[PDB]
Amino acid sequence: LEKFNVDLMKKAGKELGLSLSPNEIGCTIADLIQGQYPEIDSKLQRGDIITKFNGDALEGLPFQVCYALFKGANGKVSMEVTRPK
Amino acid sequence: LEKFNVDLMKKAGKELGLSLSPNEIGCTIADLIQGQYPEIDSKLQRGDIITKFNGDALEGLPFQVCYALFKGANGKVSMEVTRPK
Amino acid sequence: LEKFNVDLMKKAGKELGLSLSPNEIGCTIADLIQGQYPEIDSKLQRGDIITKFNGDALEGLPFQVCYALFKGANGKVSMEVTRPK
Amino acid sequence: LEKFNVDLMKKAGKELGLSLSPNEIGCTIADLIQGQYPEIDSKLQRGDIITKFNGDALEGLPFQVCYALFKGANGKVSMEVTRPK
Repeated sequence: LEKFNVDLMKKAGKELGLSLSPNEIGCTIADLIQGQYPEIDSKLQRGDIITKFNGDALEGLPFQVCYALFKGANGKVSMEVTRPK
Repeated sequence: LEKFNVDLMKKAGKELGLSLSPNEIGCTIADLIQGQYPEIDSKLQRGDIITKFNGDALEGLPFQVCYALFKGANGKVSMEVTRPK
Repeated sequence: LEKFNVDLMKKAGKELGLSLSPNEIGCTIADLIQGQYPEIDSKLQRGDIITKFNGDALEGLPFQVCYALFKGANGKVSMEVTRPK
Repeated sequence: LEKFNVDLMKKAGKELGLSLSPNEIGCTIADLIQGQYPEIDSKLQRGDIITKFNGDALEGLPFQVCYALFKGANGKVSMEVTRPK
């Protein structure tokens, strides 16, 4: 159960390229567009679960949060992630 | 200030047509499409703040929840609203 | 000097695919990703200038607005556009 | 409530590291990266509201301006800030 962090500087013109879906403990990465950020391409994989983003714990929040997690994202982007089996 | 509730039944393929933005106590209705739902044309206006959606209080949630508040919402939509003066 | 409107229902999972840059009277479409929305693919072209979005006139605003015009976009998306020569 | 100003000189390739969200009177600093700029480490905290940036008052501007407020900002960055209690 590897738990790690993903930290990057978001650029206004580059979307993170991540598609999420609700999960019991956060937001699962259901899909990922390769080539957006090196920090993502070097660490993240489908199935990994984002448990917190910029200080907010994502477990237990309305499921809609996952579908808009990165909307309005700017500057600092800090994620705590967990990878299932 | 006025506080009221809005309840409507979503029809498949008929979006609510509301565009929201973050507010201290919820999600402000920044823009709207006239003619989508009678319940909306009858009780909602730009500037109104949705404070609770389908049982979930919106104050305190990450601001981005306002960007996909209606995703996955089928059946009866229940909103609690506050209207400034 | 054709002036027209672009109206669509944004889907949480589909970005508009538009890249803007500052313009004297609004935000110019410097780049466009084909295949996102039919309303865009059937009307918009590079060089067209967005002069207003969801009730806000874009002329005279800080240039940064154009670089974040669609961040947080949800539900109703209504644009007024002008096409140069 | 406290009101103060923050002035710093951006260095090429060194992002400010601030992440903002919409606020009634400006752009709230939702998160931040410690160690980017001494001026930031010395006077800014989460919850502070940037009310004016490089001469532009932020209250009244489309809420999305908070999502790319620092793009194109090179040289001296000047901010007016309000801090709740």
